[PDB]
Amino acid sequence: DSAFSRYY
Amino acid sequence: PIFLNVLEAIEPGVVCAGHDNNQPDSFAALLSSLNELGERQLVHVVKWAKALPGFRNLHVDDQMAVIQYSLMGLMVFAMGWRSFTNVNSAMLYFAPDLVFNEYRMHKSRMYSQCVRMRHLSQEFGWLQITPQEFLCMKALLLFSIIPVDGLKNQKFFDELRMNYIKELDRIIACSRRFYQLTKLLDSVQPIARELHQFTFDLLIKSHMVSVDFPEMMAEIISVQVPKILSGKVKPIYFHT
Ligand SMILES: C[C@](O)(CS(=O)(=O)c1ccc(F)cc1)C(=O)Nc1ccc(C#N)c(C(F)(F)F)c1
Repeated sequence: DSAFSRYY
Repeated sequence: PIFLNVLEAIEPGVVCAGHDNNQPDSFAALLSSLNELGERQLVHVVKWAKALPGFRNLHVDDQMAVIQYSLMGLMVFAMGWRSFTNVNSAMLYFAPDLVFNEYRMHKSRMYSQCVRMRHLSQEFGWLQITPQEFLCMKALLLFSIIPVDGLKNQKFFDELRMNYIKELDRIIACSRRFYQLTKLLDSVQPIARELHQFTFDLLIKSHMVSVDFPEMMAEIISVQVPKILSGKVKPIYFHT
């Protein structure tokens, strides 16, 4: 979903 | 010493803004470099975090939030450090290529929060603040902001936080000192709040004043930052 959760 | 062995080892090295110190200081010049530096520093705050003692305890969502929640307050804190160790708190060492003066502090339209942040850096010196004290204070800050709705895995967090403080009891080893350190850790939040306010507002008005937000920072500012400002997500203070 979200860009910060993606990168993590 | 293990816990410090760690924090020393994993401590991210200072990153640059890529800012142009040849071009005149202006609001928009200044604030497109602090959003880029924020994203840069955040990228170092992620790495840093993952490798922390027991941080892979947590539900990946709590791991994630806590970082987005505590990101600003940390950055300030190592600027609290960087300004103090490099320039003796005369100026703000956000980075080597973006050390701040009073003109920049004003051109950036961030003057208040910026005095506040030097005062912090001043209080780094006033108080004999050692580097190990700095690492575990900085470490602590990651676990300094929660939904008052609590976390998905709130029990791991309660206990994890308990230990990082226990580590901070030991760095001192007496209670006189703690009060001050705590007190300082507590002096981060009002600032990180004021900045969060400015950032938010700045995002909101971003299209109008020619200031560039990284495709990622806008998320955090628009989705996670506002939970803090609406009071859904609070700082954990030591005092009052
Ligand atoms: C204006 C802003 O760029 C906003 S941001 O970096 O996108 C940001 C977005 C979301 C956050 F939760 C925190 C910060 C910012 O505060 N930048 C910034 C960059 C570097 C440093 C340092 N060091 C700091 C400060 F924490 F020191 F103020 C602030």
